[PDB]
Amino acid sequence: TTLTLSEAAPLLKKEFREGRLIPFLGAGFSKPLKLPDGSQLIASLAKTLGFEPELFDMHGRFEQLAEFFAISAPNRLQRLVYEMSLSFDSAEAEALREKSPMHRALAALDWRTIYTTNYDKHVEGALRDAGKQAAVLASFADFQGPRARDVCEVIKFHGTLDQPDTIVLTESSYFQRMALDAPPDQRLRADLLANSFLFIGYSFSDTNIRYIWYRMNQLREQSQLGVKHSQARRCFFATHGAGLVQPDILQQWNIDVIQLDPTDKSASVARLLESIA
Amino acid sequence: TTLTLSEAAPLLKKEFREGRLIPFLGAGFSKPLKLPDGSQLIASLAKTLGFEPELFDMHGRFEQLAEFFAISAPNRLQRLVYEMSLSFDSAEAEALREKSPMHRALAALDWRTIYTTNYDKHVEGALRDAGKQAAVLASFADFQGPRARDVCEVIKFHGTLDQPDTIVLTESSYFQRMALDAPPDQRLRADLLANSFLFIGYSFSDTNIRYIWYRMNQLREQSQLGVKHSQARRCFFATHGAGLVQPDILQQWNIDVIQLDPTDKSASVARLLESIA
Amino acid sequence: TTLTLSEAAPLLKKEFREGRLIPFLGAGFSKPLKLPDGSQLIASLAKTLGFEPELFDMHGRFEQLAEFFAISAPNRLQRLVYEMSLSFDSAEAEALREKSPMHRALAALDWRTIYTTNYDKHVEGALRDAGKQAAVLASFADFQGPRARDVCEVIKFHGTLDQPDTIVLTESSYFQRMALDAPPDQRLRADLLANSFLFIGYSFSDTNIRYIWYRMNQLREQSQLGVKHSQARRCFFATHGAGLVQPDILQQWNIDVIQLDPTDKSASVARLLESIA
Amino acid sequence: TTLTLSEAAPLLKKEFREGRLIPFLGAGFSKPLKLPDGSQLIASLAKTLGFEPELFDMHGRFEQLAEFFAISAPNRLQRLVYEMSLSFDSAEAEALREKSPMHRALAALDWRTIYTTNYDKHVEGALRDAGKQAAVLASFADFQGPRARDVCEVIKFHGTLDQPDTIVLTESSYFQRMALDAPPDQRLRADLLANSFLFIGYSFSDTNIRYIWYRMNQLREQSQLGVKHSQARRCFFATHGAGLVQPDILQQWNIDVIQLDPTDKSASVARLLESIA
Amino acid sequence: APTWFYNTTNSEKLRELQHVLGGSAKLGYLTAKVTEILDVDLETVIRAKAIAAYRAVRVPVIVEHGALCIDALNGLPGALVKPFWESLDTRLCEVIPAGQRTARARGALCYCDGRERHVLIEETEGEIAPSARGTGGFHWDPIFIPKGQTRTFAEMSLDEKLSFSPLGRLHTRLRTELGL
Amino acid sequence: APTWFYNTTNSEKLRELQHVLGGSAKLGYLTAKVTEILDVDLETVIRAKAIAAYRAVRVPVIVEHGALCIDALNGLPGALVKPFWESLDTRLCEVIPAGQRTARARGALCYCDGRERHVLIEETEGEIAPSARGTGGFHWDPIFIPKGQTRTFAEMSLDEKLSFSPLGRLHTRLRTELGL
Ligand SMILES: O=c1nc[nH]c2c1ncn2[C@H]1C[C@H](O)[C@@H](COP(=O)(O)OP(=O)(O)OP(=O)(O)O)O1
Ligand SMILES: O=c1nc[nH]c2c1ncn2[C@H]1C[C@H](O)[C@@H](COP(=O)(O)OP(=O)(O)OP(=O)(O)O)O1
Ligand SMILES: [Zn+2]
Ligand SMILES: [Zn+2]
Repeated sequence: TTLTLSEAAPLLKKEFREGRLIPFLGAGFSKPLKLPDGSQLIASLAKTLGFEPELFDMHGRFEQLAEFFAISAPNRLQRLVYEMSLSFDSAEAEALREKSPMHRALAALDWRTIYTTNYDKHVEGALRDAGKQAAVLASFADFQGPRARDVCEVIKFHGTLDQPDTIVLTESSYFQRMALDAPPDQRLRADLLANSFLFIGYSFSDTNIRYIWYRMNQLREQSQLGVKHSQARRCFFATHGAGLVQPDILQQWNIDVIQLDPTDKSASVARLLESIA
Repeated sequence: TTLTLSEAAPLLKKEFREGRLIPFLGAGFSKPLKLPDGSQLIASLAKTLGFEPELFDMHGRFEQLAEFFAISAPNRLQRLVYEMSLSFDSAEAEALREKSPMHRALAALDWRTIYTTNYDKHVEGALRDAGKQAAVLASFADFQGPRARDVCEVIKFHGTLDQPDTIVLTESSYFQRMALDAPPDQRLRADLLANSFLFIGYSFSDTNIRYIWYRMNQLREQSQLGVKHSQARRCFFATHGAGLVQPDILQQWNIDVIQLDPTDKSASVARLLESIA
Repeated sequence: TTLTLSEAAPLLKKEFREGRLIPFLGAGFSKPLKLPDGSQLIASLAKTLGFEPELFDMHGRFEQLAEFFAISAPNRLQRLVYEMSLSFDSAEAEALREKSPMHRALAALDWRTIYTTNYDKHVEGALRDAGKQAAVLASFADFQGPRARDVCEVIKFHGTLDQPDTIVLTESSYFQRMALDAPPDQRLRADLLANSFLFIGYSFSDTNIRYIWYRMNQLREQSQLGVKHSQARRCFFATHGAGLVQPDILQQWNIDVIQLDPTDKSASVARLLESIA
Repeated sequence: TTLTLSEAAPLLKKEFREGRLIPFLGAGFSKPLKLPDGSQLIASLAKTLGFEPELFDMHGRFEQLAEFFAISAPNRLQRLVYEMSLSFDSAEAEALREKSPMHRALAALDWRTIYTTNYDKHVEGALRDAGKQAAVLASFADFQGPRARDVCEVIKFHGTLDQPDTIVLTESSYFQRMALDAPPDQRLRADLLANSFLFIGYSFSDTNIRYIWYRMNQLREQSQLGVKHSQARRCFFATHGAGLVQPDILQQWNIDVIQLDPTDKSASVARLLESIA
Repeated sequence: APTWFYNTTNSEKLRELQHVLGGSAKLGYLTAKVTEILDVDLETVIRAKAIAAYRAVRVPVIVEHGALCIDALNGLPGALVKPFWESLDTRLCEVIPAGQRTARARGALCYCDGRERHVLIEETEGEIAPSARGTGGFHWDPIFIPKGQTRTFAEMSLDEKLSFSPLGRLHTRLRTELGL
Repeated sequence: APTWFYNTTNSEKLRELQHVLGGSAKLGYLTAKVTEILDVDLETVIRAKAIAAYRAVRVPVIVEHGALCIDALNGLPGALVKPFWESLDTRLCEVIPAGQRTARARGALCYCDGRERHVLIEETEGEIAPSARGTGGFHWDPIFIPKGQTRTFAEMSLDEKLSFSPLGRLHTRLRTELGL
């Protein structure tokens, strides 16, 4: 009911040599850089507001606690972006990034499009470390700006720290992305029409990501394809610790789960990215 | 920062005598009828699937555990509606409903529209107990069907048990309502343009209810009203146990919180509905 | 010309100990549970439509009056199934079912297949009361679903209330079953090739049941068996009040009539089921 | 909800001048010839069997009482056909047939196909009275026999008295026609694909006629025509005394009811057949 | 073509209802024979007479049944008036004691459209005559004298009888409720 | 198991027929309620009562209906005796003139096996009492005095009443024709 690493490796080679495999990188991909995930941010927002971090967690979800933070005082969200810039893109996080085996194995492949939902320059920065060049696309001005001819386009799906208007963190910013009208939303839905995705270090907790894969099946089911042909183009979900409910929800959306070895999280991902080559 | 019962009582009389107050009733309004809330359903779905009810709860949210239930076997959702109809609309739940002080105090007022998100005939059934007559509107055929002239229209916002296609319980049914295209969605957004609402026994956990009040502020903020005039038409949220984060999120959406006495939940609601008269 | 109870008792023991006797249960088998038969449903459909129950009865047959009900308004049949579910499978009908002597005498025998044409869980529910376990088979997904190894299969021939698409009540649903292509139709015609049936509480008024026993004689007469051998495998029809015409029609179809004592209908059936043991 | 005579008259002229209108004549069309209908036959079968005619009627339907008659003694059905021939086709029924205004108005039109379900030579005999010539088609040998070039084909749908093997009267003969394999069945289903029918003196009580119009809608609904185009080709049902249920059942099957004046049954039919000319 | 049909086998009731409701083009006439149930209550018999006449003619039908409840006979005949005038013709004036001759002439229409039965009842106080007098009218009209009047239904013309009889108030109620 | 079923809702008729035909093991008892037609002729009502009771119980059934034809009322009530004793209880002794008190107590059994209806009729001459006397029995037994006897049916015991009543001759005719 779940692919292993050796089973999923010839399936990922076929989609990569055809140029139809696109990585989707989450907050767990920057975990070996000693960065906060979605839980250590809330522990830092609770310290500023005067909450204990265990009491602040039980008043709402991740989107709702950041919405409460941003309206506590004026200019409270601007300060957070400044603080995150200092801690996510610091020089000691740069130094952990050249010697990271996941970021080396990611940049060794010749991708054309990479999607990320984290606010750090460590996915395009991994491509600059390997001598390659990348193109960060986050806002409308980036898509219409000049690029080079054949350069890997890194789509910052949730925003970048050097453009603080593009960061979606609060609940009102997730509701603004439910219209699927932002330039990262329109680019994602067109790439999903034709490409397989590889989710690495990401857990489907964002209700706007799950809503995009929902509405691709409304195109898939209305097109009245067979049992054989509607199940042909799959997406892949590499996860150490998926539960018992979530892999069966995603089978509806043509998403297969690749079970990685949970003893060493960083080496299991790196062996997956080296098996694509 | 929070209205009491005596403070909110003249504010609710003014909107009621103008005919611009509409109740919005949740799952906590049927709690004195000994019915399950959103947690005792999941305890019953876990027993059918072979889970322990505490282990089944930590694999996903309420929408996602019901999505996992409905795809476990064919015709698994149809059976749930049949079982729910035996336990929610049973004869002993009818007998607890005439002697309930909340349902008597609700039907004593001369409403014109009532919205509910629960699957039971105990809100329109409370109106039949007081000699009044109601009109259940759940699907497209109900809105175009014949009614009488001046009859309280009960809008089953999430569906009714006698029309099992209208029940939104699983995650895919909540995503289908994100388009705001269903007949209860279109009727709600037009009533929200002109009326104050009174949330009784409901907690804002549905991401499609919160998205409707989100997009009413996008009309409110784009209309460029003043500080005084954009804050004039309020909605009211009667809750015994609102936390510390959620009342400040809803102040953005012109929703005021009415703190009820948590020692006796049923008598606190009944004194609120009697103060409107 | 008609078997008595003591005459038919050694004939039913022989077919039961060979495992070739199958009960066929009708609407009169749920009459001691205070449930409607085919006449009190029409009295309830006439009240909804605004007819007097004696005037509504003289405009058509049972199949045709339910066809007129289902097309009077949209979602009018779905409501009927919901109402029947709450009335037929209520808790007070459960409590009358453990102390019913017919349902105790039915479950005391070790059957392998039971056919019913009524929409209630009181035939498989009688088997659960005796500690035995049953398997309800009504739709195509039930036949291909998983069962246990040696469990009495209860074939809901006309449908079940927890699967409202399987209920055949209207005239168009009886005409859809004339093709003999439904999964309860195909299972019945194969069991009729090899087994004796015992009709209890059922009167041959359904023109699709009579058409199945018609076409078994077209196999019987074309096979050119003798007078002795074509009359060997009989079926049994226990009835308190069969007329003067119907027992001679069914002699054509190898159906013998067992005359039960009409003074007490429930005790006469219970003595028949205890004589098989 | 029901056409009158003047409303239905231009609708019948259009289908007749295109050659796409076919009469369907029942037992009420031979009622002015002083012949038995379906109730006076059963009164005559009860006299032979020794029943009182009111007691014999309450033991079964019309098909089932004739099945009981035919198996009471050997050669009992052959005698009935002989008796019916002497009574239905007698010389005094011939003399009432030239002066009948319905049979004159029927033969004045230049039909090409006429269907009847009655066992008498008074529909083709009406055509011989007007100087026209007819061709009775009842069995397989009649369809392959020689006819003339342009002669009205009278399809005896239930059989003729001069071919006693073709008469369907008993219940076993109606069940043999449920396969829709007889030569009158195959000719009817192909004419129903392309022609409007006019039911005169017939009441839909035969479950094989109703099953043919049922399965024409299964072709009509599966072809996925619009609301406008699936309702274009209608059939017409002239009846003095249709109830309240049966006209709404037949609206499903594109059958419109023409209400005739019930004070004089013979003159109301004759004015309908003269309005087609 | 008519939409309502007044069913009676009594040709004297037919010329009364055609005297007032005759010009209505929405009313037809049928002559089917039905069998009444055995009960003295007028409401029970006329309601079971319409269900038995709709079963015969299968169109929206209007039936009519009467009553001649008498105080000296404790309400007898009631709706059993049809076999009394057959048995006791003018001896019915003699079986009732002189001094307590008071009686009620009741009459009921019931129209059935195939789904509902609606009963219209009117009623006339009166007293049984000491002997039968008068030639006009029909069954039991020479024996009934209305209250205030000295004459019988038989002594009065058809315009004058319908200004006292229950049918003269049932014309307007049947015309209004059916739109005749 | 029985093969014939005697249908009555009157529990006083039940203990009479079980007093004589009670030991017959071929006779059962049912209590279905039927509605009689409106006719004074006993033969017509009992024949339409068996077809209406076979339709209810669907077994070979035996029904019973009576008559109390009176000379002073020209045969009234006849088979209309059920609503007279409801209306006129003991005033029925007073509405009949003294001097012509003669009457006939008729009674009829009709058994229907589902194909044929056979009517057995017996009859007892008598005269209506000047006033109701006696406590035993049931409906109209305190008012009827048989011919030759001075006492009523109410004054006599059940063995003595059935030596005069029509049912005492209908036991033997029903037992012989049915083999009870
Ligand atoms: O207003 C009335 N003025 C004078 N006589 C009346 C009246 N109304 C009823 N009568 C007589 C007629 C019949 O002798 C008996 C009613 O019995 P009734 O069943 O209605 O007469 P019926 O069977 O002959 O005709 P129908 O088929 O309309 O019931 O009392
Ligand atoms: O021999 C009799 N000795 C004394 N009284 C009798 C007798 N026979 C009938 N009666 C009384 C009973 C009832 O008051 C009426 C007949 O009416 P009747 O319809 O037969 O009585 P019922 O409806 O209560 O019972 P059942 O269902 O058997 O008809 O005269
Ligand atoms: Zn009459
Ligand atoms: Zn009776």
